Amino acid sequence: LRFGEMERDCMIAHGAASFLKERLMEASDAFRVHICGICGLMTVIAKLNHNQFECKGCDNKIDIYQIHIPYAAKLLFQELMAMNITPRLYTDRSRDF
Amino acid sequence: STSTFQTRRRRLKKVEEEENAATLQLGQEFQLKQINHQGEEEELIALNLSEARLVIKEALVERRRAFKRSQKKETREKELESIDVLLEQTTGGNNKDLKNTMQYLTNFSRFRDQETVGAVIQLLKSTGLHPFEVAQLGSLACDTADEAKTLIPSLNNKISDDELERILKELSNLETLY
Amino acid sequence: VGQQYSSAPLRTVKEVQFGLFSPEEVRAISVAKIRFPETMDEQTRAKIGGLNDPRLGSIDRNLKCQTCQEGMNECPGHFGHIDLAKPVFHVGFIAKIKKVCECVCMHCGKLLLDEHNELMRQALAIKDSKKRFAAIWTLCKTKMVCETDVPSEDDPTQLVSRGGCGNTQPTIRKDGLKLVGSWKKDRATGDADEPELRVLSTEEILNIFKHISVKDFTSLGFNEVFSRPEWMILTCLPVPPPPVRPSISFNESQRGEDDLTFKLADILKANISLETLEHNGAPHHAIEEAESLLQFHVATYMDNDIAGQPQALQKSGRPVKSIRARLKGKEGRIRGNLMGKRVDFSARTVISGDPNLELDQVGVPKSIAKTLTYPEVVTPYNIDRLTQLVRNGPNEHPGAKYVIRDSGDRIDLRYSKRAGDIQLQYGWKVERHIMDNDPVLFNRQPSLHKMSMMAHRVKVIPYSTFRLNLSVTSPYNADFDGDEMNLHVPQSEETRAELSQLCAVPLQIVSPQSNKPCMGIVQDTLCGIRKLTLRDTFIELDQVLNMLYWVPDWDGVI
Amino acid sequence: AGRAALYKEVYNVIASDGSYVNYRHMALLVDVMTTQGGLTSVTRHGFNRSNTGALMRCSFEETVEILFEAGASAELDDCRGVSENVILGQMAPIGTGAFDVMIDEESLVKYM
Amino acid sequence: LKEKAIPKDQRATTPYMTKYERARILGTRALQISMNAPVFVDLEGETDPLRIAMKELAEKKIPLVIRRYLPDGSFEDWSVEELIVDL
Amino acid sequence: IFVYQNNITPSAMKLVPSIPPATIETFNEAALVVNITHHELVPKHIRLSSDEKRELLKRYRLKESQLPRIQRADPVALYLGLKRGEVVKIIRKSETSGRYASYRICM
Amino acid sequence: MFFIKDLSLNITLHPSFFGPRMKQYLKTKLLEEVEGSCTGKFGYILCVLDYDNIDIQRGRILPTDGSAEFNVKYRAVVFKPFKGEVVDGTVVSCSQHGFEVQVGPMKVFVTKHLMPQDLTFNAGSNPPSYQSSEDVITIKSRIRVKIEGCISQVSSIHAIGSIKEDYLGAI
Amino acid sequence: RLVKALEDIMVHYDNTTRNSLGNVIQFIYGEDGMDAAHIEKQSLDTIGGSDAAFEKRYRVDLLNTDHTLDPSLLESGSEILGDLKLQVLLDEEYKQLVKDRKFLREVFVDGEANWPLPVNIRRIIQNAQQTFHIDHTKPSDLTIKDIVLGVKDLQENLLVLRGKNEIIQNAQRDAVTLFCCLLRSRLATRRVLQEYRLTKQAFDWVLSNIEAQFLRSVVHPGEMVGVLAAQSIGEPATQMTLNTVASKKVTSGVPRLKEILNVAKNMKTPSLTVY
DNA sequence: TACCGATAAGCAGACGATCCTCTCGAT
DNA sequence: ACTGCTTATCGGTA
RNA sequence: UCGAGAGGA
Ligand SMILES: [Mg+2]
Ligand SMILES: [Mg+2]
Ligand SMILES: [Zn+2]
Ligand SMILES: [Zn+2]
Ligand SMILES: [Zn+2]
Repeated sequence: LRFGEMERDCMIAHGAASFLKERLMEASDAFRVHICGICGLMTVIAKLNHNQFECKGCDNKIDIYQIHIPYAAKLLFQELMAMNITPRLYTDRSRDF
Repeated sequence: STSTFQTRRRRLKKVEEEENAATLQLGQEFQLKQINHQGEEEELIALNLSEARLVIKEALVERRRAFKRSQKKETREKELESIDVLLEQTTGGNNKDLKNTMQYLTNFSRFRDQETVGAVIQLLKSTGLHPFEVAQLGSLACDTADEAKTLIPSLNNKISDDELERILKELSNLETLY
Repeated sequence: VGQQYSSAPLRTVKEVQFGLFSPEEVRAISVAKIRFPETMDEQTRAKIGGLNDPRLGSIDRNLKCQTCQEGMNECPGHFGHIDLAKPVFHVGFIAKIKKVCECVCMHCGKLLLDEHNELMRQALAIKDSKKRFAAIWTLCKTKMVCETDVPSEDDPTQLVSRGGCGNTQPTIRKDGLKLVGSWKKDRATGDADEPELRVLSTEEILNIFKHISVKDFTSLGFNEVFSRPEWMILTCLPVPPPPVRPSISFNESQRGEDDLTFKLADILKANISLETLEHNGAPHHAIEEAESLLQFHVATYMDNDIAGQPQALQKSGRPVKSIRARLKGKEGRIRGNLMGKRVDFSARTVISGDPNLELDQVGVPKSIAKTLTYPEVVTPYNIDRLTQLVRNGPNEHPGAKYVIRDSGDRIDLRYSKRAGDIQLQYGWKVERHIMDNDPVLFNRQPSLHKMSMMAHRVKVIPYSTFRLNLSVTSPYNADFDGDEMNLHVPQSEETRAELSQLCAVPLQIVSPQSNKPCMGIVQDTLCGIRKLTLRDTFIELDQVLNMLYWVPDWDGVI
Repeated sequence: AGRAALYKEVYNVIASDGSYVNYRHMALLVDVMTTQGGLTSVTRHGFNRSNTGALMRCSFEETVEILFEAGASAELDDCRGVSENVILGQMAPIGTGAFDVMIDEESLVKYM
Repeated sequence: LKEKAIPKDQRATTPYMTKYERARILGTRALQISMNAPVFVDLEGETDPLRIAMKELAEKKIPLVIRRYLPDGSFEDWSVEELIVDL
Repeated sequence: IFVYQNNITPSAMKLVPSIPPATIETFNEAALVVNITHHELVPKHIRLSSDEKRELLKRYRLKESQLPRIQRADPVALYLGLKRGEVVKIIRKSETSGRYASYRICM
Repeated sequence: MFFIKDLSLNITLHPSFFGPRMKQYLKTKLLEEVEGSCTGKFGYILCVLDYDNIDIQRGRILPTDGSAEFNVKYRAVVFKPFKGEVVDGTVVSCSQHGFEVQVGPMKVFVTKHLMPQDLTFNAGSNPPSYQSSEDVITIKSRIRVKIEGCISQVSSIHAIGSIKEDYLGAI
Repeated sequence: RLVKALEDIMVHYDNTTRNSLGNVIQFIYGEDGMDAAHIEKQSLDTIGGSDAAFEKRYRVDLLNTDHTLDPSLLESGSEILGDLKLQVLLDEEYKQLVKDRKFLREVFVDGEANWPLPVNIRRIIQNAQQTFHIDHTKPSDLTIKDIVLGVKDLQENLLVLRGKNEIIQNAQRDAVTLFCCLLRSRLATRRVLQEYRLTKQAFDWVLSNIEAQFLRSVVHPGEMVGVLAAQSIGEPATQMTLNTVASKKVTSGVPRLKEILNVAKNMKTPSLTVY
């Protein structure tokens, strides 16, 4: 059953952040991807058995992190990548604000 | 997954810097003037083979004191065997690297007794040289000024040939007995 | 999780940086050559090392994927690269490219207006991004020719040098996918009085854009490392792996490829024509007649519903899906998959009213309670409960469908040889059926305000229908005239608490919208309270005691 | 005086049929529309053309258009908004998520 | 920038526990108790972890601290004991 | 301050930005006939000095931009003749609070 | 060479270990992983200095799961070698190709061409030897080597050092 | 459009209404900082009525034979008569009450007294009369210094913003104003004894109960507010039957909202009002 | 007369209740 | 379904 | 699964 926009908006209003996160992830999409700390792109070749985690073009096997994002967001970022747009997923703070 | 201490800034790919060499072109982490857990700008802590030996021994002796606190509620060859026992108490047998390190450190230590090493560090960490050069001079036994300048090429013009010999001759007197 | 443990650390995404792909990095990032435009078969079977799985995203049942294997559900796919025979513009940055062309002057690649102009200094004053460029465009738009010497009143009378070659920049317009320039000159020399017309190819534009100074990026709202104006012209295009454009399983032996798979092949087809046309005997106006087509394919691939004139049909005489149209607003990726999505642990049925139900209570039909599950972790507080439940299986009322071990394994009690057994160790998860007093979210569309989405206490009742208290009719604005309603079962102890501590029906009694309450006594209850509350009627002892007994919290005093 | 007139006009419609919506609600919207300098339209080119993060504005009308301008003008979404967190499938800093909760060793031993 | 925060002295935030704090503290403690965490309050034959989580708040034996973030990034660390439960 | 009766030619408005720090302003007869500030709806606008402004941004933990904004050509802004950076404290009758203090920085 | 590095480590802890003996368990979990571990970035993490006063501060209990993310600020001894660093260790392995020298936890290999021409290998000797005159390199024999190059490899740094230069060779 | 415009908007831990970015929309939510549900439409007795009845019901004059409190109301009613020290405080009381009348009339021009405010004082005194079973026969245990000081001491503890500096302290005083204006209206020394008849026990309880209900009435940092508002205005918009003497034909209903939100160079009915 | 802003005469790119349920036809 | 944004003719400034 | 058409509070 679809938990649309109106459904999301209502849950925001309530303030129930964990339920809204659970319904959008655990109850649906939810995908684990390894991203390059250097770039921010899903260009990491994640070998779980051999541990050859290195991202081709970056040479690093160290600055790599796993992330929990909706599979549709993964597909969104890849669709943007396929359109010469870079949605560099950065795990580090750099502007304070 | 222990990558920390001196982190940032990484702005896309980067050149990688330069190859790690004895021209004091040390790792992008081992800067002459680094940071601290408190926050202050602390100078690089480089230990010689004599310092490092009495540093791990100190930490491990003080480790067993604290490890047995929770349980409630000095001769050449004899140093080898005593440390071997301590390593089995304080740490698990899995840490084979520390066992290889301690065995090496105690057999290659230029200064055994704490008292002498204190004076070695007061003599070296005053010369106005890079901490790595100090850690190398106190580790490697040198008779000639040229011997030191060849083994530690970071020196050359950094120190006077005659003045370096004064230090090298002083170390020979400071030398412990095995 | 995307299944299985990883020695890599999990971290929250703090910020997302945007930019443009450098054709240099796309070539580095790539794992595929993409020489062949054929999808499946060697030609034999299992997809050739050209288009689809050369060293990227796997296909049906095989894990393969660039030695890393992992399998479909874990394989995020791995981008490839297609080297474009001749550089081409990116649909999105068409007007932007034209506006930068009208800004920075050609033949030298330097700004039309410099710091010497008082208005340029006033324009460069804002440290914005696009609003700075808005002023930079309008100023550089006119003043047609490039300069060398310009200041006369900040310096005595003589003008001092600041720029390069003073060539005339032309007026640029859009002839569909391409842009053309109109040079002036004509002052008592050549072309009488009519202007000179030239076709401005990407190759020309790209060279001028490559010679654009580092400080000319920052003035025009461009990045030194993320958005270089050159990257607006594609020289190398990234090829998305199969999770983006899935092949689909059409029986044992067939195909059924994605629209994007056919479109990428259509680009390769047009690229391979030019690949040979440029190499072999070049017939001048024959390369352009196929270059404008490669420009067209690479354009409709990203945006098919393009401005006024062009249109692409896939055959049959119906168009092709574009990446822009794929993630376009209103039930398309952004609005249809991310801001709202279909969810597991949910139910829907026709709703009915009840006087014997509690305000915050909900009537759940058995055929819903038996179908929906809550993962209850094994602790000393339950065990015997969860054990008795496991024994009831997926058919009895308390029951349970699956049992999760210490390791990642589901025990489907419907099947399983150990179904009757199971010792039930601690920390294990038990996917038990919804029981009474279980806090569950209830909702009625359109969900217009804070409520109409309230946490309800479960009461498992017979008959396939959602039972509700009549007094909570108003927040949902729902009559029982064939009205259907949704339900959502929380899977965590935290998310189920987030409902019982904030979203509870009794908690949401007073409306913060109007400052008054949102629930009241309606219909029979309201009609009857008038007929009851009056001096006229009194109730005798026989009916008076039943009246008193019906009140659940009665003091027992007559 | 423009916001005072805006509120009067906004309220007068709520007052026109079926009273009423609490001051705070309209006073919020009115202040949103005016605490910008002038009047801010509740449209695709009104409020949506703001200083806000790319992913937040892309979720309302101008999508691929905003995503392209985000890449072209090298925008950096701060990930402080509701919409960006929903897209990232992370706990939004809304109500329950507006703070972090830790465990204290000093406290833990104290209670035993 | 360089290690912010506000001391446990001089704090402009409400001494009372926000309804969102209660919901999170109760929810998380219940989740932890559900995930076999050691219980600090003397159990009264409670089978439900949220009933226990609520009991944990009554005696104020929860070892949880709330990092209330200010819009500028600076934070005030409030221990569940300090926070008064009116609501 | 300079008061005109009809129209100042844009050329007589070109030498106006010259001569700092002297602030020269233009006002039409018809614009000044009736006082705009005296109107029922318009609240009290109070200018704040560099000493006053710095205290507001420090205590309210604001970073200049985050503060609500006021137009430079605004009738009340030209009435107090303030420049970019100057903040005004707006005191208005509140039908819920009694009175509410607002803040607006000039553009 | 042996450096003192005051680096940290993030450790995620399960809610079942939220008992009074947590600090002791978290301090142990730090030694369990970090102590003995070797990385290209920092080198061989030999010994975590001072068991007392290890900063544990506060561990944020994660969003949807009850686990706590504790950042463990510590200080330890590291063995990170360099290409040009002169180190004297003990020969362990010896064959026709060359000999491996155990310098601390790291093994440094010396090729037949990286040592003097006027040396040569002697197979007809137990243990295998490298003779010349009165200088013989066997199963023990302490030597001084100049690291010509460094190799990262897994969680164990290795090196290809030389002994054919002035003031080097056997010691 | 409303809900998307006000997503980011939320009440912060510094009692301010900001958004995602961090820009201030409101310095105090709804200018008073009260959780909309804890509010009831209460009538201000100071603004409404004649100047004669206002002086009659609120003015206490110990230096008068007819305008003083009868010793049947106060325990120390005869020994309070003609006191210079105590009448100074009762002059101080009435001078703030006369300022309240002038200030309230400035805000609420049309004269309307019934305004939505927190803490139902109307019920809190009703509750006290039953909770303590107070009789009209016997006089109060309270003194003038107990009432007037106790009311002003309560006003100090009615916190919205926690301060230290001039701005937050003035923001706190501004945030209350209207509420403590009603508090002076209802807890006036004369009204306390003439109408309510409260003892020292019941009065000290009511002061604590008002304090408690007020601190409960404050906004919770985390309240969505924006989404709440957006849904709260968009919700009645759905049930707008009539889409437009007053004039004959103006623009109201759903199509007016179109104009107000679009912003808005449309004619339709641009009819202005001249006084 | 070399310039400089006026008010038109034109064109364009993206939108418009939330959920739900069913049936028929390929090129 | 709305009010907008991008561009041809034209009086007057010095 | 795509596209049309139908149907509901
Ligand atoms: Mg941004
Ligand atoms: Mg209906
Ligand atoms: Zn990378
Ligand atoms: Zn893969
Ligand atoms: Zn030029």
